[PDB]
Amino acid sequence: DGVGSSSGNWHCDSTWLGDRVITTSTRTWALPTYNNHLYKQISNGTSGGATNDNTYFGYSTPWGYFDFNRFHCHFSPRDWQRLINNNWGFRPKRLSFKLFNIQV
Amino acid sequence: LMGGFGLKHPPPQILIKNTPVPADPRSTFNGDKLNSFITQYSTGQVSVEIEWELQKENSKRWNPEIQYTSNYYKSTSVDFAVNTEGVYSEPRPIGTRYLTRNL
Repeated sequence: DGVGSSSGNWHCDSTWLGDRVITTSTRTWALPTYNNHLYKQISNGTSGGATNDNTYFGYSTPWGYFDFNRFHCHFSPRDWQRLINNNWGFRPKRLSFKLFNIQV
Repeated sequence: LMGGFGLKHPPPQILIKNTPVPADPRSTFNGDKLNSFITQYSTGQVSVEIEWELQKENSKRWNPEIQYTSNYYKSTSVDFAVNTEGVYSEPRPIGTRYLTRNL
């Protein structure tokens, strides 16, 4: 696996087998540099126009994170229709995650 | 042409009849056929069971389909149920064609 070979393939599909369904999604992402590689103290307080309810103290990092935690990530509108018209319930079982074809 | 499955050998037709029971005849022989019978009728139960083969839909369409559904709004009676008098009715004809396929 060098610079001239791809490290993965595009998988977007859904498979309905009996009592289970498997969804798979592929997307393209872009990751910037955040903060200029720095950790930074952040805060908000009542000294400004902020009311006491909105105050906070924390940190922003130079890191990104992945979020797949919405349903439209995993279901097409037609797949969601098959689910809700035919079934009394559903729950998640297991997941797989891949990150591939990286270029800097 | 009314729609359906054409069959060279369709399900066979089933014939049923009450057997005639003669009323008391004369005590001296006559050769004419007997025209006098006891009045009868019969009742019972009938069962029929059909196995159907299904063709599953396999489609990459992104957007949702058209479906047959029941009306959401309030109503004086339920569709496909009995009324106050005990009469069962069918409100509308229902066809078979909702899902789509490429031509």
